[PDB]
Amino acid sequence: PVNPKPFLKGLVNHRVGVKLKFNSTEYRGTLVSTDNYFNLQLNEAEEFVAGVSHGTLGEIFIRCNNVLYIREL
Amino acid sequence: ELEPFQKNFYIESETVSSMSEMEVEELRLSLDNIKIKGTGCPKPVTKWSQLGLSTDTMVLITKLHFGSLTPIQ
Amino acid sequence: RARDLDLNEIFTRDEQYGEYMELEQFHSLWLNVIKRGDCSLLQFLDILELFLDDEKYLLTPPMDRKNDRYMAFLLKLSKYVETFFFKSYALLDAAAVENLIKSDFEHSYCRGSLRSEAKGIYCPFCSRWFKTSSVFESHLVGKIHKKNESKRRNFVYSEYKLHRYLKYLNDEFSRTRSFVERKLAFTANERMAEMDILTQKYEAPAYDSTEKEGAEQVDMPYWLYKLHGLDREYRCE
Amino acid sequence: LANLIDYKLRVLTQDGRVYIGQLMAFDKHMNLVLNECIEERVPKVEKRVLGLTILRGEQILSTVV
Amino acid sequence: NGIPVKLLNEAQGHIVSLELTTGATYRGKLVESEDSMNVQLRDVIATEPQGAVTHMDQIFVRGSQIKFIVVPDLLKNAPLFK
Amino acid sequence: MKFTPSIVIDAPQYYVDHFNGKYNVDKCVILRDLQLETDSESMPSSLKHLTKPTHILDLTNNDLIMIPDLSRRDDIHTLLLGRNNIVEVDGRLLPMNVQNLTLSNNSIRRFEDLQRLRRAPRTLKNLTLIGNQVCHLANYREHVLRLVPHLETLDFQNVTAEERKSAMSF
Amino acid sequence: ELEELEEFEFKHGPMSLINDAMVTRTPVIISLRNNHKIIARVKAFDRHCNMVLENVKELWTEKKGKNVINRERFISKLFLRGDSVIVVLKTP
Amino acid sequence: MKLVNFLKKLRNEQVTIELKNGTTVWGTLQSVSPQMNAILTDVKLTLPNIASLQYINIRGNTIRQIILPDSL
Amino acid sequence: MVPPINCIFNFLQQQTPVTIWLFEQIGIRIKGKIVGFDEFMNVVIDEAVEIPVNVEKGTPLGKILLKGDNITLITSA
Amino acid sequence: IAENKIYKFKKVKRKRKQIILQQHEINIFLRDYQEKQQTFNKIN
Amino acid sequence: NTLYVSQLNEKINMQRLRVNLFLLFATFGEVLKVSMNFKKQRGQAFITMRTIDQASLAQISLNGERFFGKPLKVEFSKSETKTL
Amino acid sequence: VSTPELKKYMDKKILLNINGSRKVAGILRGYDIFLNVVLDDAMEINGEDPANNHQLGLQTVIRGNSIISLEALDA
RNA sequence: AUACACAUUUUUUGGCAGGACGGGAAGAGGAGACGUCGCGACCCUCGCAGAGUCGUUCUUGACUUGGUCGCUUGAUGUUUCUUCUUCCCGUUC
Repeated sequence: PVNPKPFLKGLVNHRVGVKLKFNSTEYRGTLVSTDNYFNLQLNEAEEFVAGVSHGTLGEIFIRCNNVLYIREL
Repeated sequence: ELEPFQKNFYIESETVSSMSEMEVEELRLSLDNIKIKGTGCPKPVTKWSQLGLSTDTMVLITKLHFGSLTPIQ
Repeated sequence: RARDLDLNEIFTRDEQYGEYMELEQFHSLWLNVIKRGDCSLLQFLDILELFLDDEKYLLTPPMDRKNDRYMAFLLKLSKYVETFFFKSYALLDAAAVENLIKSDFEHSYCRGSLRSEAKGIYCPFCSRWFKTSSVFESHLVGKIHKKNESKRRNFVYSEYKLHRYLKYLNDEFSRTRSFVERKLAFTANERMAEMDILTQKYEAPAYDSTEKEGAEQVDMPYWLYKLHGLDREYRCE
Repeated sequence: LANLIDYKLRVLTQDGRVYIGQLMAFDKHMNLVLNECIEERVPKVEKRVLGLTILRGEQILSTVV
Repeated sequence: NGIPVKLLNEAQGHIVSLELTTGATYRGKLVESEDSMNVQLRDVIATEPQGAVTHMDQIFVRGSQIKFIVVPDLLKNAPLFK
Repeated sequence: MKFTPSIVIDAPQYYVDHFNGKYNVDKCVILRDLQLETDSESMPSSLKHLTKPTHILDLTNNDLIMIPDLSRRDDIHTLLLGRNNIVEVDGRLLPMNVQNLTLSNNSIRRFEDLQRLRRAPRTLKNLTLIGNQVCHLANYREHVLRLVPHLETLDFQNVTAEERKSAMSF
Repeated sequence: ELEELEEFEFKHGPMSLINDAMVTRTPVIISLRNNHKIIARVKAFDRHCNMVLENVKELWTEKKGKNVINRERFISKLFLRGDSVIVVLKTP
Repeated sequence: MKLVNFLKKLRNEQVTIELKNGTTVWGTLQSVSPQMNAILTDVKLTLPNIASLQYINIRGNTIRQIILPDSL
Repeated sequence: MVPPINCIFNFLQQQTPVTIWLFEQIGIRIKGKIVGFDEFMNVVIDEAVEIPVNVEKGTPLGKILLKGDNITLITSA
Repeated sequence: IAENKIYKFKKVKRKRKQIILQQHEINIFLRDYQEKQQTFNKIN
Repeated sequence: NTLYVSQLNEKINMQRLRVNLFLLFATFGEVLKVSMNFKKQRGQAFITMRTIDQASLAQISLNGERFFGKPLKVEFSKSETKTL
Repeated sequence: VSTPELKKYMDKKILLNINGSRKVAGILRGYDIFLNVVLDDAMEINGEDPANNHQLGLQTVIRGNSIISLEALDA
């Protein structure tokens, strides 16, 4: 079975973007690491609010709980 | 397998840490010509309050020791 | 006569009945009036020190003295310092002090009390200097100074009070700053025990059941005794 | 919390409603059983007599004597 | 287990009133109460926050969804006074 | 003798029947926030140590002359004044939300003495004067209704629009 | 052994941002659920992202009867719950 | 380690707790439970006009943040 | 009369297009094929699309890991 | 001042809370006094 | 300690009846009863009193008192109240 | 972990009300410790008035954490 | 005298977004549902007991299971739509 954890491990070291439940914020950056509780670390992050670039944040941590989904870009 | 422990309890006060090296040399000469040997010696203090001791201790000391800190102190 | 008199309803625990004055709160508010966090408790106290000087708080202001947030803050703080002052020295005639300060304010402060050999005479209300006393006087009737003295009067006066009351409390200011540095240089256990002490001092009877009334002052053969046979106590029946 | 037992207590709910009643027992989740408990909403206005109630610790905000 | 859970298990067979996180009120005879507060209820009269009232035969609501219950005063005697 | 805080601290303090809360007043005498009964209260005073937690005040069986000297008490809803000698009422009473007043068996003589009860805004719903000389005077009921229409139940009788209108007619 | 693996996973995981923050005493900015933000230095952290923060400057956004204004205040010693954290950003 | 223990150290400390609901609390910590349930005395409380309360217990999960003295 | 995990497993094998109803969100729902899942009901969903109901449009997202907490109701289309 | 004496006898040092207390008590006392002095001036 | 009253205007709601009864009978002593158990009104209220002398005094002094239009009839209860 | 005593409800048509003011009707198939439910012949009752047969025989799954309450249509 | 309390039902979250004031009345250009608890009564109804039974002992353990009409201008939330003047009574300066 291909589990979310192996898919995500393969997604590490790749450009991703993560849409939070709020959808008020999306984050596009390289996926540095993710833990067993699925908190997210991204680098070079860029914030897309309402589909527009808000700014370039850089090395960023995302609380697992806020994550709606993650997609590869 | 020895138990690790803390030995550094010193927080250099801002007023002391602001002192330049020339200032520190001068302070040592003025304090009965204090001479040091060894690497990394912290700067001398000139007041009991630059040592971060509780008020109890402060009251107690003064009480315990009357007048200015000695050069050795 | 005063059986329901309670100091704890006048002094907070951090003030220790006049030992210290609690300025952390004002660091929160005052510090925020700057819209940043570059300001530490100690740097804030460093700011307050300006008001011990007769000219610094006027010519080297933390913020622009025409800023709203700033003037409001200064008001609140001033009020605090004054109430603290009279709170910690009940025995002195409050009205006397008040009137003294007010008269000093009217007769000197607003009359070109601040003078420089170079720039001349400074005005608290317009924040400008003046060549000679002549132009200074004919400026105190101008529409500008009328406007300002008519709008920023309360603030100027409050600033002044903060000044003189902080001067009268120099010993308490220093005492507290010291306290700050101490607590700051504590560890966890230390800070905790100290807090315990302040607390106990706060919630303790003003008179202990264990106080004094009328205690006025004026103005070898070590091995030999074992050898002797006292290793085993002997007895005659 | 054990000291508060049997007292009349005021709990504030998650929805802003205020409940008042005797605290008979608690548990780990902070589920409370309140005897002769009544509800006040706005401050008396909109007061109702509920009687014996359990409240869930997930909903409870705070309690006061 | 929780002492209030023990009471709520004593409440079985009685008529109770339930308010859920939505605010609807279900009054009726409690069949069964699990440890997780999941409750099975009979002959329920329901009053909505709008004021509308309905009748339903059997209802079972999740524990987590319940704001609070009111149980009869008969139980108040004992043995929770200890 | 006097109602003083030392007395305020330690009377039988508990919750009314009605679950109305309070904390009572008896070091040796007269009480407050519960059972102010039978300790010869001359003048009400020192209500401040009550410090607000009281729904009810059972003043009955004291020697109270008038009802003034009430600090601002938001919580007090019910006053049980029975078996005193209340001749007059203060006027600036205005303890907001005083819903119930029990003047039973006192010595209020005149209609005009009742006037101060009108000040009770819309909270004084229940008032009982029965046992006073003023009750005997003519058109007592109608004058109380026209004076304090806030009352919903007078002398444990309910107002009713009929005698409201008669009170308007006179 | 179990403790070791936990600390290690913490070290090479996403937490590495807050670990790095405490060791370098670097400022980080925290987007919270209150729509307030906290820029501060990390004194201590926890698995729940409970934190002790020093030199706190919180920025926020308020609406009035005219243009939106940002408001900010300084809190020197601030302890923070771990569920309020939406995001912790580490930046130069 | 566990910061909740760090809160357990905080008895007899005067603090201002902001809560997730926005409520401001000011008072002296009598104790905090490991749940971070905080019991305080001499509390002035501002709901989002201050109510003064002898004792207040708060459920830990509701606590947004607690502001400690800078002297700590 | 089958446990939901086995239901999801037959979605996995059949590779049917799946529509998820999210939590507290009527406006948008997500759709795509289930290539895998875990015990926390986090699902890798391929050729996923966001479907705002408010005729319906949507955004193609490609491969997605959707967290199980959002999941309200998993279906087939 | 130091020896805490007024003439010959050096008195026991008191703690701050008590000193302040008594100072506020003396404060209210002086208030009473000022009041009485006033009414007296208005009666004499 | 408990007095049984009857012959009262049942048209009064339960809570107002109880508050007026507690009010009226507080003049003789503390009333311990919080609420009418009988939940049937029609006068049949029981009033529980902490001391017995207050019960006797209330009985003798308030016989046939006009209360909500009707002269109340007061007697001693047949049994002791559960709270006593 | 406790298992909900839902056996009495098995193979009965039920009206589930779910968060977001959603309501579905269907025959109770399976359940688990988690209160997650399989519903056959599921029908969504939209807020308007119409209803859509989402899972006539294909069956749906509802997360127990989203299940507000469940009404038995049958006895 | 001798470990744990962040992965579905609870606590590590789906949350966020002379002047002014009140009241009461009148005169001119706030009202309609749908509920839930009250002032009166031409009415209903008519009485001492959480209730009802038993074993053993001077007091306990088991087993079963206000309602209606008005308001003659009572109080309260969902939910749609669109103030002035005069007189009286309270607070403040």
